Amino acid sequence: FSRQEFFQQLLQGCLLPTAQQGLDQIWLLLAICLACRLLWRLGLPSYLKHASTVAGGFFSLYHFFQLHMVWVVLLSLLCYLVLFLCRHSSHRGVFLSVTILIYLLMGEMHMVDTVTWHKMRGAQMIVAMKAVSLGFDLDRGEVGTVPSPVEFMGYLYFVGTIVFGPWISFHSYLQAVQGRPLSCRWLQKVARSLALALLCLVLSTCVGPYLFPYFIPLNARWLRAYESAVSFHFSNYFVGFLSEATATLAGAGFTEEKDHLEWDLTVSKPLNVELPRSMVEVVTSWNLPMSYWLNNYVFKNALRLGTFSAVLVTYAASALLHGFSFHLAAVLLSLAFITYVEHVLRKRLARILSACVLSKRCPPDCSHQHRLGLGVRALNLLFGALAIFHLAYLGSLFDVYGMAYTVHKWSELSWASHWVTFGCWIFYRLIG
Amino acid sequence: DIHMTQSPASLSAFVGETVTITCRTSENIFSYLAWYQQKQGKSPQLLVYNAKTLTSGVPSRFSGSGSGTQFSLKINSLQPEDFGSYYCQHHYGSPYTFGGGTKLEIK
Amino acid sequence: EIQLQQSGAELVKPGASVKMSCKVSGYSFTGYNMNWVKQSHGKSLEWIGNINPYYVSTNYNQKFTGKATFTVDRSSSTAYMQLDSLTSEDSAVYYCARSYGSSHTFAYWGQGTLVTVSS
Ligand SMILES: Cc1cc(-c2ncc(CC(=O)Nc3ccc(-c4cnccn4)cn3)cc2C)ccn1
Ligand SMILES: CC(C)CCC[C@@H](C)[C@H]1CC[C@H]2[C@@H]3CC=C4C[C@@H](O)CC[C@]4(C)[C@H]3CC[C@]12C
Ligand SMILES: CC(C)CCC[C@@H](C)[C@H]1CC[C@H]2[C@@H]3CC=C4C[C@@H](O)CC[C@]4(C)[C@H]3CC[C@]12C
Ligand SMILES: CC(C)CCC[C@@H](C)[C@H]1CC[C@H]2[C@@H]3CC=C4C[C@@H](O)CC[C@]4(C)[C@H]3CC[C@]12C
Ligand SMILES: CC(C)CCC[C@@H](C)[C@H]1CC[C@H]2[C@@H]3CC=C4C[C@@H](O)CC[C@]4(C)[C@H]3CC[C@]12C
Ligand SMILES: CC(C)CCC[C@@H](C)[C@H]1CC[C@H]2[C@@H]3CC=C4C[C@@H](O)CC[C@]4(C)[C@H]3CC[C@]12C
Ligand SMILES: CC(C)CCC[C@@H](C)[C@H]1CC[C@H]2[C@@H]3CC=C4C[C@@H](O)CC[C@]4(C)[C@H]3CC[C@]12C
Ligand SMILES: CC(C)CCC[C@@H](C)[C@H]1CC[C@H]2[C@@H]3CC=C4C[C@@H](O)CC[C@]4(C)[C@H]3CC[C@]12C
Ligand SMILES: CC(C)CCC[C@@H](C)[C@H]1CC[C@H]2[C@@H]3CC=C4C[C@@H](O)CC[C@]4(C)[C@H]3CC[C@]12C
Ligand SMILES: CC(C)CCC[C@@H](C)[C@H]1CC[C@H]2[C@@H]3CC=C4C[C@@H](O)CC[C@]4(C)[C@H]3CC[C@]12C
Ligand SMILES: [Zn+2]
Repeated sequence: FSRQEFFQQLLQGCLLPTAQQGLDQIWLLLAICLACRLLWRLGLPSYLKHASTVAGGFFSLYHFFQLHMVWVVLLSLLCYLVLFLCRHSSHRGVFLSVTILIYLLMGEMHMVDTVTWHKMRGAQMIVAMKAVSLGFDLDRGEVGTVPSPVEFMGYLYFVGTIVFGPWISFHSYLQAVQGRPLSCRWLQKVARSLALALLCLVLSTCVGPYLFPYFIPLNARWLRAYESAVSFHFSNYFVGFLSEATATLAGAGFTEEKDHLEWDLTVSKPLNVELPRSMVEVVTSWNLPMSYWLNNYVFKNALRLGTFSAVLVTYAASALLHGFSFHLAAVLLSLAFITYVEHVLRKRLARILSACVLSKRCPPDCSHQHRLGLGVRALNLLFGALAIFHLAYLGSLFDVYGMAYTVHKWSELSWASHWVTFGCWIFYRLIG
Repeated sequence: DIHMTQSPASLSAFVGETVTITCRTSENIFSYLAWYQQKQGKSPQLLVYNAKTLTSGVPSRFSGSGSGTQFSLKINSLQPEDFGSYYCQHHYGSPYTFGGGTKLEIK
Repeated sequence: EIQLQQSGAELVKPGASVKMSCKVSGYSFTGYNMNWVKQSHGKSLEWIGNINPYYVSTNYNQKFTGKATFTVDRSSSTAYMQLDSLTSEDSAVYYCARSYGSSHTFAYWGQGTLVTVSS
């Protein structure tokens, strides 16, 4: 049906039902988060606050996942065991990481109920990303005492970051248990993040998939790829801004410097991906808490294996946390080559031309000659175009399916990115 | 950085009295705080950790208590070998900062 | 019995570098962190930093970064600290201290090296 007949029913078929479902899904999680935020302001003993958030986490998990929340609860218990047995050693990170690895593998063998296991990962993952975190923050000395059972449980089951919420370090949660005054910036941040989450949801559901035929007079295999990539990006940004809102509602996600308290828990920066500078900025700004967790607790450890062999292990860990699907695993493996080759090639180009063409906008104290020349703008724009093209290629797998689906979807595109990356690596090794 | 103040900077009591040293923390540490004792010319020794738990091999007269931003060590029935500097040191997270140091002296 | 032997006193010219050594004996060296602490004369203690002997990642105090570097030797179980560009403000005693394990309190202390900077 034509554009007019589409827009005549757009609002009644897309704008109201999508937002209705988006609000019906979270009207209870937001209520529980607000109840926790208000309850943690009565000057209660800390153990009672941790017990309250444990109860809230149980109730929230039960409300989302009917009774399969055991596959999370169990994990939590298991984690604490591996934290209490090796509490004295300096291997806490390694033991907790091996436990998480064994648990996720034993889960991905598709023995236990998979219809609901494959939809709890978004929560289960977080728990893992928390436990391992502590296991290393105690080793390097960034956390003093091994927490008591109630503190650890109230950390894993933090009602703000249990369902969608991002990973937050143990100290960034302890400083939330103390609680901060209900300022106006707090409500402002919560409302802004909720509005942006709803906007990204309604913009991903059916303004994305119907982008180029109707919203554009253009219309193929590349246009569908780009619209699928945009739909996927915004379907993520929904969860991102919603997690940011639920974590700023429960009290967490705030920095303080020179008695200045600011709520700036950023999870996803959409303007660094839709108008990208480089694929490194796309990856590290697709999910900021996870992009910091992986760089700090996986890459920095496996760095002994060599730079590339550590980047690849980091992407393997990221493809294991998200849940192993062949399209997602292929994307998160190709991203390793793409990002590494682009980074090192831009590095060589900047060292040769003495220009500011690094994969990140340099600091003001760089030793480059061409800081703002038109050639620098042209190179940055060409690499941004390559980044948009890599995104439109990779995100084509997430339309709305094992090796056959991926091979077919990438054969319709004639393997454009996997040849552009090879060409860029050849170009890098030739001008070496 | 967490600023730890400690009071008093220097006191003096007879043998067999009861003394209370206080450590006030700028930020809020939940219960993470340790008390070390250092005699004249020797390395310190851990006396109390978690602000109440006594270490292995310390007499039962050292009784530390408190929580939040106000902790206190209580030395009752003072003994001759209990004279020296006492440092409070939080262990809530790096970087750990020590207190000023109360110097218990003879009287 | 746990014993953290330490090097002897050092007298260094201003601007030079020094390298201490804390030899551990009494437990598995790669089991617990090793903190380095500095104490002036008649002053309070200051936490220089720590090193994890299992994986050699370190953790410095921001006031002592770039001035003290930590290294380890697992074969002889010895923890070294190197101070660079010493001034007259670094004449103090330096202790090594094994973390308690569960908590990060300094359970077993060394004996300290007196580092004096003069001409
Ligand atoms: C098709 C598609 C997919 C994505 C996408 N991007 C990112 C993630 C999460 C993720 O893995 N982050 C991450 C961050 C840092 C590092 C890292 C740090 N240091 C060294 C080496 N590596 C590795 N990984 C997930 C998806 C689906 C984005 C856009 N288009
Ligand atoms: C063009 C990009 C940059 C912004 C998109 C703005 C969209 C919302 C605007 C710009 C062009 C507009 C379209 C222009 C032409 C018509 C034909 C008319 O019979 C029905 C409305 C319709 C279909 C408009 C719908 C709304 C519209 C698509
Ligand atoms: C979510 C936002 C940012 C992107 C979508 C823009 C929406 C809100 C705008 C752009 C095009 C607009 C539509 C354009 C055409 C018509 C037909 C008219 O008879 C009723 C209003 C209606 C149905 C508009 C409703 C609002 C509308 C759909
Ligand atoms: C989220 C909404 C719908 C329910 C919660 C409403 C109440 C309990 C919350 C929401 C916004 C909050 C207010 C926003 C900021 C201020 C200004 C400050 O100088 C006094 C506290 C005060 C007035 C807060 C008190 C608590 C508050 C009023
Ligand atoms: C699951 C998807 C992402 C594939 C992941 C492949 C990863 C996990 C595999 C394939 C190639 C493997 C690497 C091959 C070569 C090296 C160099 C060697 O000195 C240490 C092992 C190391 C570093 C391996 C680590 C694990 C490794 C990187
Ligand atoms: C993709 C799924 C299976 C998880 C990712 C696999 C990772 C975690 C596994 C597969 C290959 C493994 C590596 C194989 C080789 C070695 C060299 C050894 O001296 C240290 C352990 C180390 C470095 C392993 C670390 C963990 C490792 C990298
Ligand atoms: C990153 C991961 C998920 C994809 C890359 C892993 C590659 C090396 C593995 C995973 C799946 C494997 C394929 C699975 C199915 C078959 C069909 C069989 O008759 C020939 C081998 C073949 C073709 C395998 C080749 C190697 C293979 C493609
Ligand atoms: C390695 C990086 C650059 C690409 C990541 C995707 C790779 C691992 C996947 C995607 C498509 C897959 C290929 C699809 C088709 C076949 C033909 C078969 O007869 C051998 C395996 C082979 C060749 C697969 C090998 C693995 C493969 C190339
Ligand atoms: C600057 C960027 C955005 C445009 C130029 C870089 C890349 C994306 C360009 C350079 C060469 C181009 C390819 C040239 C040849 C073909 C074969 C055709 O049957 C499918 C399109 C395809 C595969 C093109 C895809 C896009 C492409 C790979
Ligand atoms: C520069 C190169 C090395 C990057 C990797 C290229 C690989 C991933 C691409 C290039 C050519 C592609 C092959 C082209 C032809 C077909 C025939 C089809 O029936 C199965 C997939 C298959 C077999 C493709 C598998 C993947 C493939 C081998
Ligand atoms: Zn520059």
